[PDB]
Amino acid sequence: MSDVAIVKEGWLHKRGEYIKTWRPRYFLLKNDGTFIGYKERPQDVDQREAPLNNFSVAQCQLMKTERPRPNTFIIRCLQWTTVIERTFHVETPEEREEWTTAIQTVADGLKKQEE
Ligand SMILES: O=P(O)(O)Oc1ccc(OP(=O)(O)O)c(OP(=O)(O)O)c1OP(=O)(O)O
Ligand code: NA
Repeated sequence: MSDVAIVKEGWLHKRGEYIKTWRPRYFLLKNDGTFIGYKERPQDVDQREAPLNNFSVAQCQLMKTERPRPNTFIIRCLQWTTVIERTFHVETPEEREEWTTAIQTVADGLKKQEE
């Protein structure tokens, strides 16, 4: 049960892929590697069951950049059978570190869970 527990949550900007833009999103990282985003913080169970974005951070790559926006981090991960890169930015390097440290820790936990 605590496998589906929330490890970290908060606001961040998700980068456009083919369009230059930053979309505001509220993301929750769960202990089973699920990383889900919403346009606003989910108020209830129903709002939680309808995420706009949903990635798995198992075995991901975590990169940190300052261009074009400072405090940006990139995640290279597997969406089913396709490797994808998603880009996010937060307000401070302190929060970026909280996010990349939380993500890596979860990935390491899933691996060690192959126990
Ligand atoms: O695969 P995801 O990261 O879950 O979703 C994407 C992916 C690509 C999008 O196209 P783009 O507008 O960013 O070029 C894209 O933008 P779009 O579908 O909303 O036009 C995505 O949806 P979202 O960022 O608005 O939630
Ligand atoms: Na689009």
